[PDB]
Amino acid sequence: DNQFYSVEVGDSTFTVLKRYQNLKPIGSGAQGIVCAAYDAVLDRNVAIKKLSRPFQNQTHAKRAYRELVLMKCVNHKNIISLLNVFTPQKTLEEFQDVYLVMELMDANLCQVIQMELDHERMSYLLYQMLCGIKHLHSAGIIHRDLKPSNIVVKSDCTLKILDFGLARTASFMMTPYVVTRYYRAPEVILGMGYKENVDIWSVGCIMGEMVRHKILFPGRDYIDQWNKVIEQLGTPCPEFMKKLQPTVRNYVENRPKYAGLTFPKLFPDSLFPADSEHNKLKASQARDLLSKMLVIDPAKRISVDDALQHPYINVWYDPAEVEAPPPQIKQLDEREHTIEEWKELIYKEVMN
Ligand SMILES: CCCCCCn1c(=S)[nH]c2c1c(=O)[nH]c(=O)n2C
Repeated sequence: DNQFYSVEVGDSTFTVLKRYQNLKPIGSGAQGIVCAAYDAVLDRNVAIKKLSRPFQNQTHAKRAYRELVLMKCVNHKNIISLLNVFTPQKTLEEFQDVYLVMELMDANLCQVIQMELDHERMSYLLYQMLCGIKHLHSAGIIHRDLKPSNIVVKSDCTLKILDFGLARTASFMMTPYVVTRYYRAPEVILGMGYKENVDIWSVGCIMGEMVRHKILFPGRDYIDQWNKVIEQLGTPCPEFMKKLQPTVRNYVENRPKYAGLTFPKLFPDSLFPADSEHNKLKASQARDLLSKMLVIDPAKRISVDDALQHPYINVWYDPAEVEAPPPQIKQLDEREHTIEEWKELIYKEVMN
């Protein structure tokens, strides 16, 4: 009668509490493998993520720890919530793996992106991304890495963000897995200091992908990515370069120039539901919002608050969803530690 049992998924051994049944692999993420399971105590399905030796390096260890603390203390319909945490190992020395148990949704945004959504749905998804982001922002968490693979949806269009983004500071990782850059803001690509609206860029990139069914700026590296950006939106006016460091500013002011394209050209009428008057008016509103989110210079880019006040989005506005009490966060939450120290930190958190 041990409280745990073991089953194979690919080359993984999941060792989980006996309550969780019928493990099925649904994903091979970044820090871990993810499984769907039935939880016999709660009487519902759930997602279970195995973190392997998350203390292996500092990037894994910071993400895991940040994940743990933030997920324990954020409670919001639009950020995935933690049902349960555990390790099968019994002491600090045998300690190896962390399992997070979370509510199970039906799909991620990547699958949604390959379908044609009506405006009521697309706008609802977007409204919900903005709510979740606003909530993070109100606890001083700026995400910096929204991407459709860390967003998930249910069949009834409810949506939740999976992760809490980048760690403020940051670095190297021995991996076969390459990290996705396509939704990262100009200020992050050019390392120039960011604010809250850094997450609006990512949103606009996702909305733009939703409409076009094609990653907007699919670069192999940050160089390529910046080219794909200026090709379309055009070279940022002088005022924005003035804000860059002369070292990178040099590089930027030295690319081929682009007048760059107009929003009707970037996102043509054909891409939108536009047969009834409702839909023509919505399309117009959709394109208006994109043109304010996909703005290179964050001084000119729309904010989360304004984008929630936007016509396309405003319809769903609920002050319960939008002005929810901020999470209370641990303080040094951009800290440096040896691997032995990270193991301690994480273990203590898994055990409370
Ligand atoms: C048979 C249902 C497939 C739904 C997959 C959605 N999904 C993905 S993908 N990853 C996660 C989820 C999820 O719902 N909850 C989570 O905690 N994570 C990590």
